[PDB]
Amino acid sequence: GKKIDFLLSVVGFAVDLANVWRFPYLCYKNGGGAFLIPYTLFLIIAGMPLFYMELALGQYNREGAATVWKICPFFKGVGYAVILIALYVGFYYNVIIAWSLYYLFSSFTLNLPWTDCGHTWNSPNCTDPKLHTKYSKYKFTPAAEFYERGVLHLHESSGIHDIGLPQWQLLLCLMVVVIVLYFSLWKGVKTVVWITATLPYFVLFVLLVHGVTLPGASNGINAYLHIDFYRLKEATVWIDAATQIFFSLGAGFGVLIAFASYNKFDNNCYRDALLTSSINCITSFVSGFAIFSILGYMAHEHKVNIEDVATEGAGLVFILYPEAISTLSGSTFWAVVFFVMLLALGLDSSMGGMEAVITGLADDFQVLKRHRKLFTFGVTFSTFLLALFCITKGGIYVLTLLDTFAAGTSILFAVLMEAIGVSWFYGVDRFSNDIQQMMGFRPGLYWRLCWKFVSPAFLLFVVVVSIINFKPLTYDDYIFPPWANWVGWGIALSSMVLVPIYVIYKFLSTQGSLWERLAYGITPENEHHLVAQRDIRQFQLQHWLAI
Amino acid sequence: EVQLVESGGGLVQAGGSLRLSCAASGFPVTNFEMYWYRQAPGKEREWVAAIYSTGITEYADSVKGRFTISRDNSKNTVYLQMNSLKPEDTAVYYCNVKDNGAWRQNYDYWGQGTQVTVS
Ligand SMILES: NC[C@H](O)c1ccc(O)c(O)c1
Ligand SMILES: [Cl-]
Repeated sequence: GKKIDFLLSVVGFAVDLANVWRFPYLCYKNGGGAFLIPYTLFLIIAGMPLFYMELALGQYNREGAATVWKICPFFKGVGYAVILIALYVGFYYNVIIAWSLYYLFSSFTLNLPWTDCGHTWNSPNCTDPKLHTKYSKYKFTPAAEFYERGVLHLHESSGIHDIGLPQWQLLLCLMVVVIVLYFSLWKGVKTVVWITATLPYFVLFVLLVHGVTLPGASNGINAYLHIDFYRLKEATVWIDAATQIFFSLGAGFGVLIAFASYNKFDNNCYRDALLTSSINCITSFVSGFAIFSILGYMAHEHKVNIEDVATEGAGLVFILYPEAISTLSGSTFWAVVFFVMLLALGLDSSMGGMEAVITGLADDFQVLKRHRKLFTFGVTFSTFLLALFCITKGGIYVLTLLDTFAAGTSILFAVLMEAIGVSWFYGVDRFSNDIQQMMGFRPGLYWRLCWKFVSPAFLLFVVVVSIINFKPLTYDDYIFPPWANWVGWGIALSSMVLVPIYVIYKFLSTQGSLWERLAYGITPENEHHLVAQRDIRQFQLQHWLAI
Repeated sequence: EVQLVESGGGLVQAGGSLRLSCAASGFPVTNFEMYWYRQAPGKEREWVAAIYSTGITEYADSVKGRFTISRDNSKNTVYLQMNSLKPEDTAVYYCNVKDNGAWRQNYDYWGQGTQVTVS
């Protein structure tokens, strides 16, 4: 029984709604196998290392994302930035949960709404394969039509300039999602696993085993296991891979720091990082393989090419997995199972992301610790109100903007600043001593080198290319207006600037000379007596040569 | 792993001074809340002093202005400098560790206790 509990905990932690919803369309958008190379490389060299770093930071300091920067006070803007990023991401994560809930409610029938045309939401162009412009998305399949017109009601929106009013069915589903979130978070800290640690893998295995047998699935498997190396010479695949690594692993959100701050101090964060990263890699490879088998099946059913058969946006799984369920026997049972799985995964991830904000901000302000019901209500209600934009008629455009900018360059920059503040200013040797205190072994050279040089360097590379090789935002054949790009960059900068803003604020608020202020800002808050003694390690070269 | 070993107790004349030590192990006293309790003979456990992860110290009204709680993060030791010891201060002084904050409630380790007797 205890072994089963450990297995469930580790595999449930490894699996995120990102792995099952977001990875498929970044994988499809970037050709598949070509996406898996930068993704695996980034996992190894920055994601597992920084996942480990965040776990150890939270578990050693017993703090959330913001207050963990008592070890280097100048870097608390980083914690504030990751909290803001987590809030932004919750503004559209719960809308994907609301889509899952809508699809589950729609799954309680013997005639699934996405199998045929002839519904009230179907356009005259709906083409039922059972009874095309090359560089264009199909959009006329029964599943694509169900999603876009009967779920999103996107046909009633011309663009992000005309998003319309919140669709009321999605409004009720979002209300249910956020009420469940509140009452799952209001009386205690986030830290069901017989659903969120077993159903994702059973569903993934069923999809893989069934899809490999679908007609045309071989073509999708060949497209997936085909590396288009020309894609690897552009920055899009690398940026997408780095962002997906940090999105699925939970770094750059304060989620890992807050989660670990509630762990036992002697818990093995190294084994946790290894298990989570290995399972993330395996469930991403298998998730891509299954979604590309389905895509190769739809390219054969719809007689369209794989690169044009489905969306490259957020709702790709809400077309692909309904398409796979339709081919399964007892498709209603499988629809319910899949959308219960999606709802559970999303609710778990959203509770973790909300606890990131709640813990990070209640650790910083202790008045908030005495009011968890009220502060949790504030967070959930704000998230609901600002997610109301992504359940409008043109809410897919708002969701695309957010899924591009809330945690993109901003999340990469936040994890880069975390890595720098921990491994250069606090000291990677000091951090290794902390990890030895927790676990009894000191981190190896691979981890310290990654923390100090490799993960920071690759993160800086992706951050720079994300800015200089930025591509204007589009949703399928829809090109967002330029002001939408400026708004998205404003959303990214809103968290990115908290770092320098907090550095300036901390410098100006501190008293003393310039060097006294610098020493107080780089020394841990519990060692500030050393500043008066002129005993700052960061003012010596041996500190910065440390590895 | 979490081990608290109190020391520094013993006989002391009324109005004297004693410094208790709590050699903590298995955790950093800097990131955890450290408490001092005392169980007088025939009474219940009375909370005496608390130093929090931030270094903020709280004292019971019965010891305010007399007992001082401090910690040595380098030594991972918590001290209780007890001054002007009244005969009523005789008790077994226990050192307690709690996790940082009210939402972290999985640490409540105690020491064996150090006996303080004021004659
Ligand atoms: N995978 C993203 C992560 O689980 C997450 C971060 C912040 C959130 O507000 C959220 O809902 C989820
Ligand atoms: Cl992923």
